[PDB]
Amino acid sequence: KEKTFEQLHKKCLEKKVLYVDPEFPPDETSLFYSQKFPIQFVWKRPPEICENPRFIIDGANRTDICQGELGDCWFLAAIACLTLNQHLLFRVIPHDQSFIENYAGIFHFQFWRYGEWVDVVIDDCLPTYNNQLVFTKSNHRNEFWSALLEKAYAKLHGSYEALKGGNTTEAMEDFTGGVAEFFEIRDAPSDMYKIMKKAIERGSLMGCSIDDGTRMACGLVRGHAYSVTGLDEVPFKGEKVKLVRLRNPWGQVEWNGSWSDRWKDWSFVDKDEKARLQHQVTEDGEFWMSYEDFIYHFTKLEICNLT
Ligand SMILES: [Ca+2]
Ligand SMILES: [Ca+2]
Repeated sequence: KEKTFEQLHKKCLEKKVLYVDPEFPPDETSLFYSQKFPIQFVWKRPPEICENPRFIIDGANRTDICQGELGDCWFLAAIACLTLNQHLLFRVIPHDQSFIENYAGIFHFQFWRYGEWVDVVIDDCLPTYNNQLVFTKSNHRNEFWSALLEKAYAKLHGSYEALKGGNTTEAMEDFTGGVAEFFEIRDAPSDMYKIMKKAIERGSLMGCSIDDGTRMACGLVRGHAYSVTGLDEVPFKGEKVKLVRLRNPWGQVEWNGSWSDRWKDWSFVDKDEKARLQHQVTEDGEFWMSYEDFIYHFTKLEICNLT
């Protein structure tokens, strides 16, 4: 108890044993405090789940974040935003971690808490059912960085259940130590597109949501956070059209209106722009929409400005 990551790992390696966390053990206490999850979960380490597990494959990026049967929409919308700033990402995720080298069933991450970087140590046991992850997972079957990161943040809040509610800005600050700002869309001035654009390039993280006071006909989900991942202008039919790119951390459901993946007027654009906008018909959870529709549908915009 109360020992550093550094030592603890070395200890486990020399005793040739896999770490088990005393303070956040693989049982029902770490899962919930009040309400029980109905299906009985099995705890399993990633080597027990698949043949060749890996920490990170071909970069830690936003496609590695897919929500499970947990309602931590806010947290993921922030991790996804964070992968848009790689150098910032490596402060949170120590990069020298592996399943093929010096593996001792122990991993660790860093969060910004009360004005300082703090380290979190965890065992690699993860909740599963039918030998597959129940909570956040990567879209690549062998990636476990995101599943582990979630677990660490769950420990920080005492349980997985404790994540069920929250605001994205809380996670953004926990990853950056920056200062959060909110805009209510109507009270946002006319130059908001420009404000968003300045924020993105500065490397600041941006989330948004549609107030709760597919889910909607139009492909959007209410009271569920989205990551803002791009802003651009395209010349279309002789006029320049302002666009906004968003990502649903569900990675499964997107906007079906104008500028969506399967929109037919994509035909009136040149390869360059399309290539530049990385346009792809992929049910990845990411999509473009017009600035006008964005402002029309969304009600809250949050920015965490870097410190
Ligand atoms: Ca990846
Ligand atoms: Ca897509």
